[PDB]
Amino acid sequence: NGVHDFILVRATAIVLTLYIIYMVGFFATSGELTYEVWIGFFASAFTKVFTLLALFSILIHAWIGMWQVLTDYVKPLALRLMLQLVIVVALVVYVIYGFVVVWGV
Amino acid sequence: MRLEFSIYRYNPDVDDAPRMQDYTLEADEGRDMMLLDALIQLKEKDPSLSFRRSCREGVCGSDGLNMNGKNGLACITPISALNQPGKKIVIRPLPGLPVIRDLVVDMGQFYAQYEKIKPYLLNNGQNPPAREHLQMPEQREKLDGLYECILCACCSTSCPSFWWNPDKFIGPAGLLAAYRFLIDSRDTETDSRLDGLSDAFSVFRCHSIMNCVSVCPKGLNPTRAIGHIKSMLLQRNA
Amino acid sequence: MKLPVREFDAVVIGAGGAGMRAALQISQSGQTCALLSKVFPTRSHTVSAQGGITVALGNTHEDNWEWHMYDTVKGSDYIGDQDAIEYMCKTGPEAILELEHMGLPFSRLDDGRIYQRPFGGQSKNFGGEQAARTAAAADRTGHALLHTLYQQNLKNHTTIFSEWYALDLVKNQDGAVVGCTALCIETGEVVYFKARATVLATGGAGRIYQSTTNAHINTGDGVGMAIRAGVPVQDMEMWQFHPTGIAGAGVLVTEGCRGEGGYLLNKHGERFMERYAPNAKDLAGRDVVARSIMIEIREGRGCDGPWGPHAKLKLDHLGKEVLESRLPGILELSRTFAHVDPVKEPIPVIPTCHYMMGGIPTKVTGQALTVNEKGEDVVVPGLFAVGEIACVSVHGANRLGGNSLLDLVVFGRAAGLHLQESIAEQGALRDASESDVEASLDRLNRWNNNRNGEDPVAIRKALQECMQHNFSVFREGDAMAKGLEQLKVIRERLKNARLDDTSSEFNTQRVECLELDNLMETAYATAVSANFRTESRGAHSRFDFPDRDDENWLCHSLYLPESESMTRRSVNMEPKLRPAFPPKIRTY
Amino acid sequence: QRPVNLDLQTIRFPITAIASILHRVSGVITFVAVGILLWLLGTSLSSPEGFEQASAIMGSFFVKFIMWGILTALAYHVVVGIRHMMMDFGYLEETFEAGKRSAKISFVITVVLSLLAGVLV
Ligand SMILES: *Cc1cc2c(cc1C)nc1c(=O)[nH]c(=O)nc-1n2C[C@H](O)[C@H](O)[C@H](O)COP(=O)(O)OP(=O)(O)OC[C@H]1O[C@@H](n2cnc3c(N)ncnc32)[C@H](O)[C@@H]1O
Ligand code: HEM
Ligand SMILES: O=C([O-])[C@H](O)C=C([O-])O
Ligand code: SF4
Ligand code: F3S
Ligand code: FES
Ligand code: NA
Repeated sequence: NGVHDFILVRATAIVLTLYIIYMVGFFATSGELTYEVWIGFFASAFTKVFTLLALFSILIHAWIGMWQVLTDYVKPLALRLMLQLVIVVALVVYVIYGFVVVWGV
Repeated sequence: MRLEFSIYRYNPDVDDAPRMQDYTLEADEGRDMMLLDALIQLKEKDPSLSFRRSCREGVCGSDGLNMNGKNGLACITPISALNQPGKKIVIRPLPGLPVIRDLVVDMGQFYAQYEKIKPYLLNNGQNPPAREHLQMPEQREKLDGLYECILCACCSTSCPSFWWNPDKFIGPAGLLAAYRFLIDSRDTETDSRLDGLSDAFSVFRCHSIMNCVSVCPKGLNPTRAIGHIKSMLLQRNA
Repeated sequence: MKLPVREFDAVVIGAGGAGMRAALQISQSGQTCALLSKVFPTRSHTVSAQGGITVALGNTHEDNWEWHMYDTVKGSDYIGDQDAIEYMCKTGPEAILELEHMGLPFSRLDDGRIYQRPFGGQSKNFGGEQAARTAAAADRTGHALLHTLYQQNLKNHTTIFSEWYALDLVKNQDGAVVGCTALCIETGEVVYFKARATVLATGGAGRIYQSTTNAHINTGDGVGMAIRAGVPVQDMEMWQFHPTGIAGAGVLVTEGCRGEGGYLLNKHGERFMERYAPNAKDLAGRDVVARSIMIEIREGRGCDGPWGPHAKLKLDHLGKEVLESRLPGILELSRTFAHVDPVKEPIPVIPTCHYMMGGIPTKVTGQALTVNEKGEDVVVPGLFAVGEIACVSVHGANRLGGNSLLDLVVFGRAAGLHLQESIAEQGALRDASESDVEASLDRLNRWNNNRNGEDPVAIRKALQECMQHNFSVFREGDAMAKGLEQLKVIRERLKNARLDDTSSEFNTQRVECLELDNLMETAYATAVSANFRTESRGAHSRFDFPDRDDENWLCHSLYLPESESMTRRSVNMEPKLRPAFPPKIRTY
Repeated sequence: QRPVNLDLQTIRFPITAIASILHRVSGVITFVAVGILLWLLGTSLSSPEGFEQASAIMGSFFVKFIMWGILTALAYHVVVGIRHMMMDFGYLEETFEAGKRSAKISFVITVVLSLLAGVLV
């Protein structure tokens, strides 16, 4: 139902805001962007967890969001289902690829 | 002093698709009139011009039009507020609704969504009052801002969400009305009503665009009302 | 039959206050019912009502329905039928409480009960101290009332034929009314609505004047239809001019302005109402306040300005807080149409044509009446009327503020409450023949065929001008006999008037032309009647006969449409639960 | 069958309305952006030499522009979303005045961040 969606969207957004504050933080205070300072930031448990947490957030936030857009603009049932399939698969890919990238560094 | 208009015309027995048409009106320089006055005059010059009107005092909701790109009532929009150097005054039907003929729209879906929220008091009869239901000025005040709506359709037909799902999204007009019975102290079905608005389209298609507020000729505020409904929905389903 | 037929137990023509209440009640009494309306129901004139409903609720102070019955009889100038007025006042409280249970959003006293305001013609103890018995929702009461009745008609699943225009009644070979033909505005289709009961509920006709408080749609359609069907109309000369319409605009400001403590000033700043009506002052009977204002003007004590000749109605002393809460509606109306802020400066007002006291003569049951060749009443079978189109008569020669809405609800309800008995009483009615239905379309066929005739725009303006100058607040023999001549001429022009929109999809010209025929029949009967009554009573004011004449005119006037002649009808003076109030001298 | 007036060109859109159609647009963009950003991130972590190449990819002016836009869309979505959520928690009033006023303050905060994003590139 809709109450559920409303809350999930807004909850994920609060998580994602903190993550952007975190990432904006690192960037705007690390000058010289050496391969070394980069990989060390991204090897830290704190950075790994927060990023996977953020990817799950995007899985949920973006899916609800995209569903709303689609159900406003795409009338024909078949075409809309197809687009939702593509979108969800894309989103799952994102989280899986995140899992391949960071649990590999 | 001359006034010029570009007015939407359509007649299914005569016109291929809808078209604009230029109109001139020799208007009294000194006095200021209302758009409805102009419209009425144009009809003596062109009898075939169809548009709704009744109370001519902004109470009935008959004559909602999109005037210079924005919705309003003809009977209380002064010519002075539309007229600009070297431009025609542009008048077209409320947006989103089927056009029946010229400036007359099919208000069907507008009413259908109104009927959907069950716009009547629902009191389960328990603890009947001796005479009238007793309602304290405190409680009665909560209807102020809601009951005054004239069902003119300006707001709903200026809402994008309503355009795209005119039969799933209730619409500013409808939700204003829904709240009007959600907080009426004499209504006892609040819970039952809210369980009917918990889906993904009825209330939540509203994105706070606020067109509803700016166009309302009775200065009501559906945005706020909708907000109160969301509160109630969270309070209850979360 | 070569025209579609839709059959119902009852066809109610009009979805205003009285139409919606009757429909609602007919429906809940098990019968089927079609509700026709030329506008979407909530756009009926009723929506525009402001002041409230007058009724002995006894909320602001202990009240008594006889006190209210008193005020009304006296207000009517003693030609209100007293049995009907008694039914109305006595039934009222209960009938209004009903609306509150329907959710009508009334305003509230501190203790929770319905708010009542003082209003013109309201006194405790049969002419004593000033009363406050008008129940209200701010000054939007009509809006509140109509929408509530609409909602209730939704809840109740009434069949509503929105935006159908009734053309004319259908009579069977026995002369009984058996439904009406009606034009669907959207598609142009024309249909015969067949009924055992046809309830006229079409409201007033202020648009026969040049300046009125009425909506554009008040064209006395019911009056036209009744006359054309050979059914008499009654007391047509009684037209109530509301003392306070906005000067130059005609849009009404409520009598609730004086009920909350506003008063009238002239150019000299004097509060002239204390002289004209020492007791009730600015809350005297409406006909009296209307003439007072006109005397002030007519001897150069009125004001002028952009609005033209007028009296000033001062409210500013009530304060922003009171004004915005009790009378917000007129705040907007005044700022819009007078460019005057009532919180800071008085409203320019002038008496404006407001309400039609006359109409189709009916019993309390709603059944319409006619007279036989011996002058006696007989019921018109299959025909009923409620609301402003009716002349019950509870208002005689001057209506009290707040009594109209009460009327709508009480008699609408009563018409439904008594419809089943009325139908059994009138017996089965013979079928309309196919040429019976044909005849109803005569008037419409004319317009459709007439391309080259006269401009109806011109005819209408001539008509309103004639009524404005010759049949306004004050009248005289000469004016009225000349007015009437001009009308005959105007009416000839109309029989040759042309329809310039040939089309069938939402053709508003055709409607307004059909409306014009009704403006005519109404204006005409008003004129013949005002010539006929050689006395002054209530609203009707003749210089040449300045006196109320109870010896010859204590009765109703009746316009006989086939002979185009006049006659009288008794005023009822036999109530059931108290004794009559005898006619005495009426001053405020 | 019947015609309707929905000619977007003939209709006034207030700022609150523009603010919102932008918010939806910025979200759809950001959805596509995450995939682009992810692929870039994956490159810059897979080896010392992948990173060198990612540094080189960032050097291209054409990429720097795309990147700035992506970051401007995200900035906008984030800011205006907070505005939305602040109305949802009663921190921002739901009057048409306060709607316009917050929409403008959003645009300013966004331009400011859009420049800081430019610099950071
Ligand atoms: C004009 C006016 C009157 C008024 C008032 C304010 C204004 C601006 N405020 C009042 C108040 O506060 N208290 C009060 O007691 N009276 C007040 N009045 C008088 C009162 O409102 C009216 O007399 C009352 O509204 C009468 O109601 P009624 O039901 O009798 O008439 P209506 O409301 O106008 O509805 C008429 C319906 O009939 C339909 N119609 C008319 N002709 C046709 C045809 N040709 N075919 C099909 N339908 C028809 C209309 O469509 C409408 O539904
Ligand atoms: C970074 C990845 C993000 C993606 C891919 C994304 C995508 C989307 C999409 C496609 C929508 C649908 C918009 C609509 O319904 O018109 C949306 C809505 C929304 N976004 Fe995001 N978004 C992201 C991050 C954020 C963040 C960090 C916030 C912080 C508040 C946010 C706030 C919102 C809000 C509040 C809504 C719903 C508002 C409404 O329904 O009108 N988003 N998002
Ligand atoms: O003055 C009013 O509010 C209204 O005009 C009242 C009646 O009775 O008609
Ligand atoms: S809320 Fe306002 S704009 Fe909307 S239907 Fe009512 S009067 Fe019209
Ligand atoms: S104009 Fe439309 S989107 Fe919601 S706040 Fe409004 S109903
Ligand atoms: S005519 Fe009734 S509001 Fe415009
Ligand atoms: Na009457």
